Amino acid sequence: PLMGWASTADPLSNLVLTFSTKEDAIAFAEKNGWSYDVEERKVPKPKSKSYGANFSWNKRTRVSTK
Amino acid sequence: KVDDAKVSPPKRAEMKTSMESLIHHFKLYTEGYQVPPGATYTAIEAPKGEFGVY
Amino acid sequence: KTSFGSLKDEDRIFTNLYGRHDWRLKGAQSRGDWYKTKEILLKGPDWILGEVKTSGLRGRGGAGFPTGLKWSFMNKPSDGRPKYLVVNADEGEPGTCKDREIIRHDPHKLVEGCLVGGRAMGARAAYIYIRGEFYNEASNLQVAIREAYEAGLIGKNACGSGYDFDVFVVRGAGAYICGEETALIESIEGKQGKPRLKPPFPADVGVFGCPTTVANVETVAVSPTICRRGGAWFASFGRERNSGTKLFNISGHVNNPCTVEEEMSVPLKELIEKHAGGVTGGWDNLLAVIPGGSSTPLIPKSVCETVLMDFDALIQAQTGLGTAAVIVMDRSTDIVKAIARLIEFYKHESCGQCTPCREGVDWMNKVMARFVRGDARPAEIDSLWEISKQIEGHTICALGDGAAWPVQGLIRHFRPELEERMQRFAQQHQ
Amino acid sequence: NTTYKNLQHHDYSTYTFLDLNLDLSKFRMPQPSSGRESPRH
Amino acid sequence: RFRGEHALRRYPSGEERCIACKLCEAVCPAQAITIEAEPRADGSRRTTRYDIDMTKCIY
Amino acid sequence: ALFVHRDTPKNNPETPFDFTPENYKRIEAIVKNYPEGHKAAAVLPVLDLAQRQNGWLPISAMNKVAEILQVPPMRVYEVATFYTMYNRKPVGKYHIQVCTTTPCMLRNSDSILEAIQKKLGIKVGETTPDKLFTLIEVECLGACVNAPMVQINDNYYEDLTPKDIEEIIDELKAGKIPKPGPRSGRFSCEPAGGLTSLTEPPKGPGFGVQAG
Amino acid sequence: SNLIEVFVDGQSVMVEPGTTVLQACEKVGMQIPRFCYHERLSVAGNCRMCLVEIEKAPKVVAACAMPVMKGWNILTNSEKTKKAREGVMEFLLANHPLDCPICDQGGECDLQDQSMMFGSDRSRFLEGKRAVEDKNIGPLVKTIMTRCIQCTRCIRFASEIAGVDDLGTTGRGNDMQVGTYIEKMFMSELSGNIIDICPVGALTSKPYAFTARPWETRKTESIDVMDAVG
Ligand SMILES: Cc1cc2nc3c(=O)[nH]c(=O)nc-3n(C[C@H](O)[C@H](O)[C@H](O)COP(=O)(O)O)c2cc1C
Ligand code: SF4
Ligand code: SF4
Ligand code: SF4
Ligand code: SF4
Ligand code: FES
Ligand code: FES
Repeated sequence: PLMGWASTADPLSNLVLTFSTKEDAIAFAEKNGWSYDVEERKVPKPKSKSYGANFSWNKRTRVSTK
Repeated sequence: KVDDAKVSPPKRAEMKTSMESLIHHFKLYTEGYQVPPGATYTAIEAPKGEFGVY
Repeated sequence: KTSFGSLKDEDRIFTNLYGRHDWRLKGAQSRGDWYKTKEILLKGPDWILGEVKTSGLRGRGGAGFPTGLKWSFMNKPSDGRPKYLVVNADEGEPGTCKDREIIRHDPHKLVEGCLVGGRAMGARAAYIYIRGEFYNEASNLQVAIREAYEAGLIGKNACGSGYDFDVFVVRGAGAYICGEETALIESIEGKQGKPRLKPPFPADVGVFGCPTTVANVETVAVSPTICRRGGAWFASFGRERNSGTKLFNISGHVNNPCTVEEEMSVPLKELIEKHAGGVTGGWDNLLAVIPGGSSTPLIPKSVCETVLMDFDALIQAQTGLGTAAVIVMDRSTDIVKAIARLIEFYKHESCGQCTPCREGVDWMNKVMARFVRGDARPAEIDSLWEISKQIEGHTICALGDGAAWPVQGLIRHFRPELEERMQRFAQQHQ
Repeated sequence: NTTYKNLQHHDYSTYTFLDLNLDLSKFRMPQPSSGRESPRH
Repeated sequence: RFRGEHALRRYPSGEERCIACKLCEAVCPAQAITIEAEPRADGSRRTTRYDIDMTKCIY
Repeated sequence: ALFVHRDTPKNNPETPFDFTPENYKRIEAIVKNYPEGHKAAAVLPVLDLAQRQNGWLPISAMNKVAEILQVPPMRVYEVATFYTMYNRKPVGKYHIQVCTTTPCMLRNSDSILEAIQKKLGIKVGETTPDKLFTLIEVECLGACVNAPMVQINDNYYEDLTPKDIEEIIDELKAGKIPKPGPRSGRFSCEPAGGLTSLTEPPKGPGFGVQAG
Repeated sequence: SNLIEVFVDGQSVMVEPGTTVLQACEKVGMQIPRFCYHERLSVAGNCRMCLVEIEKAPKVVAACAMPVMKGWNILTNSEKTKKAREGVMEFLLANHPLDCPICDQGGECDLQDQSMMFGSDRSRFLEGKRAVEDKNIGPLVKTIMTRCIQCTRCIRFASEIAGVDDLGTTGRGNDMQVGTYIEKMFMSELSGNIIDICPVGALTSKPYAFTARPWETRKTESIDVMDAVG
């Protein structure tokens, strides 16, 4: 109420712990006591694209611009 | 300074007219240059003694 | 083997250079067209490909890819997708008039050759792309197509046998890039003229997705003559890799600048003076010689007095042979100014697919401006050398490469005029 | 032959290219279609 | 080249020299800079709040 | 050269613009050449018809071509802004293209540029305070083997000199048009020495061939 | 049974037929730097960044649109691969204006990150630096078209997902203005999704425009509303 800042009563608000595997993450979280929510890893899906398919003859995949 | 602009920031003339030096200035002061992994130690002679840093 | 080769009469592949006896299919029959072509067609396209590789046709337009390998890639077994033949007829490399003469005085041998190429590889229709600068010559081509149709001998069921073959004509809209190998293909497609990527070849995916190919007009013109004439009669004029006749033209600085057919090799001094008037001011007046046109490095005086006019010879001279502007230029013109105007041309006509040709021709245009005004340092001329090493081959097409090469030739040969120009600018400002 | 066998080019009017394309439209094999009539149908 | 008052500058007969490009708060090693930025009715990007904590400022 | 439209009426659709039914039959011949399934390939010949009908194309012409070929207009705007033969600025009857790059400028095009400039009056690239003299210098056209060249509406002029400049411009003022071909004799692209080309009447199909 | 052998600097891996060099290089972890390729769209090649020296070839070729013959070896860390990356990154920053303070992609540029990690340091090209004046595309999307690197990603996005066909290339050479020719305020669905497509600071959010720069703001998982898909 004097400067327009965001104070907090949260010492733990600026923790982050970058790990390398989900197993050690869950093991450390269960080791140190508190609860935890696991979201699963999502890779980009591999696709099938080609420039010749962008220059189709009777397929509708057509670049239409260039 | 060193002539390796990806570690030391360039000076003002090339900074105000470059492109690579402005980019290096910008990201070098925002992020900080990346440092390869590993553990080093060194020590020099402070007037007290072995000023070591690990 | 010939002693460097020259023109012997009636060994001209095509007569009627200009304004001769008539302009008609009857005149084509008198000059040697529509003669015994059905017996050539009904023997099998493998024999036509054997005849062409017997002649050993070097590909024209200043590329180097031989016609036999290309049309042997064109022997794919026919699927549900048809095959197309595209006759390219633009004239880049400013200084050209290569096939302007051919399409202005003899379209009939072009009709013969596109029929031969349509039979020889399984093609079905031929689109002929004329430059947009050529409305009157295009209408002459339309009159010739009307005459060939009105004979009732092409179109549907050609030569009396059950073989239809249609030919169309698409105009240009004015470009250098529409002459190239694949921007042609997409300019026919109605999209704006932009080259594709090369490892999908035009012989696999082409005009909308069909196995097509693109032939130069000189290849179309020479193609029925090799079919109707003997094997390797064409190949006896010059060396073994390159073989036959070519249009060597001086469009530029000589007295009576003009065009001559010759064989594959020629002594250059006989070529310049003993056929086309004389050099403006004598042989020792010219500063240098550019062969090829505009996608070729220069050749100075002490190199042009001795070097013969072969493709392998200009590979040995680190250049590339093209057509019709195998010209000299005088000391009275500044070659820096001439090459800078050529770089301005390169900026004015180039598409914007690739980043490096775009920005490299941008820097080279502004830097050649700063060289004509002379406001730089020698580190700048070596920087122009470094960027001309950077650009070359890192693009899609060869317009970036053909913008790299004149800068290369100017730096390899004419350093001292640049140094004196910059020294005179230092004397001017100081 | 040292006589200009052309001037057959000289009479060319500004419509003749489209005139020749107009008149030579017959014996046209059907320019093969592909699925839809257009990229957007 | 003494380091004192933390003053601002402005253009010759012109507006505020700052853009609010947040570099000073990105580098401020005690985070004493506090920038909240908004553009005004003109269109050039500017600020709302540019605060220096004189306690945290190590100079 | 101001590649955004910015209407300025005498533009600003709808400008009233329509063709001739004979030209509609030309349109049907044009989209009857190209195969079914790829109607969008005839954009450049239809737009060429629009230019040859009305000397420069307005934006309502591009809307018309888009509605005829049932395409979105943006491809028509791309093809209009991409090429060289289509001048979106209004021009006059005759159009002057002074071509000068590599043999043309190096064979002294600047005399022709000075002659055109101090004969016509208006500067290079600009237009004239009448019709029929829209002057631009241009890059290469192909017809290189002679003096630096002039293109007027589907016609060429080679082997120039400033008295020929005066003659051709005064006769386009009068309306009588000279030949597309070369000048100074040499009735085609000729070796203009002692006729170093072929002289004999060629035999053709008569002499020795093989497998024919 | 439908496999292709490539060596990524010696490390063998198998490639499905028809795919690209780039998907296999991203399969082994090597992110070849890219500007025009993006996996939600078709494959252009106009940014030229993905050049890589593939062996027994004097010419260095693109990796977003290369068919994969059997038995490659792909040299990513060679000499002239780095030289081509230095050259291309030096070409991009020539006609790009000094707007990295007043840009809105300071923390989230692509020229900045890839020109640190791949480019040169001492610039060149002393004079020049043309500029293209902006347009008015829509009051929801703030648009500066001097920073457009002409990469042809928004155009492919329009013509292949939006289907609206209002953005196009105009001109030749250096002068390629990308946009709508006719002073039309481009308003359609998913026009808010073009500010995430544009890799450089040329198409930013209009209402967000100048409130923060993205290192201060922390990122948090949540689920969408107002649509039943989330
Ligand atoms: C930079 C460049 C410019 C070209 N200019 C022309 C041209 O003006 N006219 C033309 O017919 N072909 C032109 N081409 C294409 C070549 O002539 C090419 O060789 C042709 O497609 C096939 O010729 P060839 O089969 O006889 O080798 C050009 C190609 C390139 C790379
Ligand atoms: S090198 Fe230049 S002109 Fe050639 S395809 Fe690439 S962008 Fe187009
Ligand atoms: S935000 Fe900070 S670094 Fe940026 S202009 Fe303002 S005072 Fe300078
Ligand atoms: S506006 Fe952005 S996405 Fe579109 S071409 Fe330009 S840089 Fe690429
Ligand atoms: S997009 Fe351009 S102006 Fe913006 S941060 Fe990146 S390099 Fe700077
Ligand atoms: S340069 Fe003038 S016509 Fe080719
Ligand atoms: S990513 Fe392959 S060229 Fe843009």
